[PDB]
Amino acid sequence: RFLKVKNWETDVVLTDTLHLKSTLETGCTEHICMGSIMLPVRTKDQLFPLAKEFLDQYYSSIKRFGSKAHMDRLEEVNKEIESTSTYQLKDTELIYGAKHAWRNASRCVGRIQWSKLQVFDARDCTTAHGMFNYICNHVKYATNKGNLRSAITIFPQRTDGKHDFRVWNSQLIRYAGYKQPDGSTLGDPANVQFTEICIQQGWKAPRGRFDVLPLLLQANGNDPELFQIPPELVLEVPIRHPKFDWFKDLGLKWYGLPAVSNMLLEIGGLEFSACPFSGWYMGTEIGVRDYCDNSRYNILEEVAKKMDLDMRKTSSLWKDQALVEINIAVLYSFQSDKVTIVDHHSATESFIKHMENEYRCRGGCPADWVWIVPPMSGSITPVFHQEMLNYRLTPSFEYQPDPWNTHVWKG
Amino acid sequence: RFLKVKNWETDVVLTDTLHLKSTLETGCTEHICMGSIMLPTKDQLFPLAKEFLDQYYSSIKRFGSKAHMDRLEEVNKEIESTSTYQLKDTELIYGAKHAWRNASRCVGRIQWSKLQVFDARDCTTAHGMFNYICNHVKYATNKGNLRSAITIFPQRTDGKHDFRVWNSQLIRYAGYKQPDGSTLGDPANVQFTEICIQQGWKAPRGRFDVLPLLLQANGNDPELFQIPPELVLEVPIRHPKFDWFKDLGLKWYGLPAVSNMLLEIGGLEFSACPFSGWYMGTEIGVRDYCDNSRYNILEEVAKKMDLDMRKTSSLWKDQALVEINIAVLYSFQSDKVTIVDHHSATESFIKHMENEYRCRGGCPADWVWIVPPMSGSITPVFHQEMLNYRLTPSFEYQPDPWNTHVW
Ligand code: HEM
Ligand code: HEM
Ligand SMILES: CNCCN(C)c1cc(F)cc(CCc2cc(C)cc(N)n2)c1
Ligand SMILES: CNCCN(C)c1cc(F)cc(CCc2cc(C)cc(N)n2)c1
Ligand SMILES: C[C@H](O)[C@H](O)[C@H]1CNc2nc(N)[nH]c(=O)c2N1
Ligand SMILES: C[C@H](O)[C@H](O)[C@H]1CNc2nc(N)[nH]c(=O)c2N1
Ligand SMILES: [Zn+2]
Repeated sequence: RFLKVKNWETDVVLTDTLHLKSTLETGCTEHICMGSIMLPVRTKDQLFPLAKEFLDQYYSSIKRFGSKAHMDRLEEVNKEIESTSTYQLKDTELIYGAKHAWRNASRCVGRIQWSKLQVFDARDCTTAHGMFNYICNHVKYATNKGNLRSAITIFPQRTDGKHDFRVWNSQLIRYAGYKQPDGSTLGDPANVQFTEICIQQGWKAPRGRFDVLPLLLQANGNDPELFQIPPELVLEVPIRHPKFDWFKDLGLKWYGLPAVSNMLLEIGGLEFSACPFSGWYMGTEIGVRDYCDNSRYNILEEVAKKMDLDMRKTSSLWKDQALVEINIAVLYSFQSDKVTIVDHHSATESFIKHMENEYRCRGGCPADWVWIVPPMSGSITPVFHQEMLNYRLTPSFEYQPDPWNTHVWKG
Repeated sequence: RFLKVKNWETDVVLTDTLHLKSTLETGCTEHICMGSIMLPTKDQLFPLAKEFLDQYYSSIKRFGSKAHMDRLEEVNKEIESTSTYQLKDTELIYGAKHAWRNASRCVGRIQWSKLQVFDARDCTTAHGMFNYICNHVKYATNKGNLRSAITIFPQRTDGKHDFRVWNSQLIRYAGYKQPDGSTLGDPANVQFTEICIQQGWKAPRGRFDVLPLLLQANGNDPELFQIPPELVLEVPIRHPKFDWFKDLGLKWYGLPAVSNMLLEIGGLEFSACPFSGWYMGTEIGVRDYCDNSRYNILEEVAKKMDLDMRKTSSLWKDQALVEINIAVLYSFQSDKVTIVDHHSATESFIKHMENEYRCRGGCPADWVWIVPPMSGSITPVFHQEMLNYRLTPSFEYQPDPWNTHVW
């Protein structure tokens, strides 16, 4: 069965056959749509189909489907599962897997870049100090003095679920938040809980508005340990505005390297619970969400006040006005310092091109509209007008519980 | 199967029980979400009637009463007999208000119960439809102090005698192709406009000509009527800061009034049920004015503002967008024509959603449509999880009549 999607701005219709390869479920039924819900130990049994299906895809992509090399590899993984109950990926398969999990990531607007991903294999890693070393090398390599490069670092896979590698940080670089006794928050409210764990674990917190958090690293199911990323490895951009000279006096900066460290990468049924990956920012992630969400830095009022907008009624659009100026400021600061960044016009347009190309070459492109459409100026971007089909392909990135919720402490 | 929704901005969690009364299907399955797709006999009729009368008599606390039973009884008699049935006024009104209450794409539902319902089931000809429509327009406009209304024409019978308003809205601007190959007026109406020309409208060929109504009674061929111009309240668009704004020559109409939808109540279908409320400013300033396939004035505005249009990354589009939208709200406000901004309207929808959770056990909502087309994440609805599902009574899409009308 074929499925059509239409662009209501251009009238282009595409046809999706790829959804036919979909495995995991959506959360939706014929009776309820769960499309705006934020979040909607494995045996030998389930594992062989999952391996087989992955290796069939791998071998197709390399035009070697059904070859002797293909059959020997199935054969080999098969024996390895039965006798050891898991199996090891070849390097080539890990690389292909990691790229595909990004390619398959339906909430990711930046997927046009999926095939240029630097894969760092850290499956020989055994300790938290070794993890720190790997993560430093990833940061320096991805940062590349501002000319950002996509990378991912892959730590050993889950075995019995009692020996998991985890990066406790949600991103490798992120600012501390501190709840004050008066109930206000200093720094980033989104990281208060994690900041507190760090403090409990022994971090001496500077207690400023922009303190880079220590890495908190768990190897092999052991208690996690703290490490401070060398500051010279943390590229930051002071935020100023091309026309408003008081803008710099707001005291804003952000880091250059967006690097998600809390997701789980699934490849042929194997689970990589620590697999930090990084790209570069779209400007609105910082300018709209990080700065202007109410539950984040929330600078809208102070910006609008300095701009002396009429703030007595919402229908002045003072919020919307301050919002644009802040986003101009973020993109200007990053460009001026030569740190890679993309605005939401350029990103979404590239994404529409990527998506059409995917339909032509691949039979589809799973996409989550709720997430792809940017958080300002929705309908003046070509994705707002694009119908999308959301389904789940593997390899994939998945959510996993926060480790402080599940970790069995040793002491 | 008892479902939670969370607001990620405020941590408020609501439990939804109402979805377990979902009738119709979503287009979604466990394998594929179709959340972003624009459009995904005697036997049938009696359950539909019963399910409807059950909620009605429940709403007035006479569930299981003699009057409830008698009524189910009577409607049963009438279906077996006449193969259809007729709503009591009281049912009709409850039905219409509930179709709006159930509209998962409508951000404006906090108003749902203050809807003035005009019963036009006695209407028989197109002139009659024109009269009813003019009264609806004048009533809802109310010299700028707008009031919600719907006017309900007779229900479908054998589908050969449908009433339909051919216009998509009661009030819209015409659309014409040039030798130029560009488009004069509103490109979204080019086709309807030529049906008007080809049915005989003398078009003035301007940028903002209010189209005529094309009314179809009892399955006959539709007829043209012009709305008395004095009933069409329009607003010249100026900016409170930019004096040149006014010379763009923009105006819009005060009355948003959708006329192409099918209203379904207890199985019965009202194929002509024009309804109206008042605009949220982004509809005109973001969609009408800035969509590429609409009036698409972003470029001209940014030019007048002398923004750097060299690089997408100056955000000149975003800048001109805010200004266009400030000007819509300002103009409507200045002329005292009811309008709501996206901040105000979404904040009110969150309040409604909470009332519905508390008093009804849920509120079907379509996030894709509820979040405004600008400044999404600065409105509280962006951070609100919504469950989308289909309750009846409902408004439904229906095929454009020119594709269906045997002339
Ligand atoms: C190259 C630059 C990239 C850009 C501009 C980009 C853009 C984005 C943005 C804006 C989001 C939504 C973020 C949010 O609002 O929370 C996102 C989601 C995501 N991206 Fe990217 N992305 C990039 C690279 C990558 C890379 C390298 C990967 C993995 C290798 C990746 C995988 C994902 C995934 C898995 C999600 C969804 C996360 C979830 O479900 O929460 N992206 N992308
Ligand atoms: C009081 C002012 C109202 C406001 C501000 C309002 C707001 C909106 C908006 C912004 C939309 C989406 C429209 C679009 O983007 O094309 C919408 C959809 C809708 N509203 Fe309203 N609404 C109002 C009154 C009404 C009334 C009176 C009814 C019916 C009695 C109604 C039923 C609907 C329906 C059925 C839809 C979605 C139709 C579709 O699937 O396209 N609304 N509402
Ligand atoms: C609940 N979701 C919030 C945290 N999270 C799990 C997350 C995951 C991503 F893959 C991506 C992001 C966004 C950060 C990011 C990550 C990358 C790799 C590129 C880019 N431009 N931005 C967040
Ligand atoms: C692409 N959209 C499909 C067009 N369409 C059928 C439509 C239906 C509505 F209920 C409402 C609207 C929007 C117009 C409107 C209608 C009403 C009644 C109030 C209001 N503020 N705005 C369109
Ligand atoms: C409730 C809702 O799904 C949630 O706010 C989503 C909406 N869309 C999003 N889109 C992006 N890219 N990132 C987000 O965090 C969210 N949050
Ligand atoms: C493809 C997508 O479903 C389509 O563009 C939708 C998006 N959200 C919308 N939201 C509203 N309120 N009105 C619309 O016309 C649309 N269009
Ligand atoms: Zn869905």
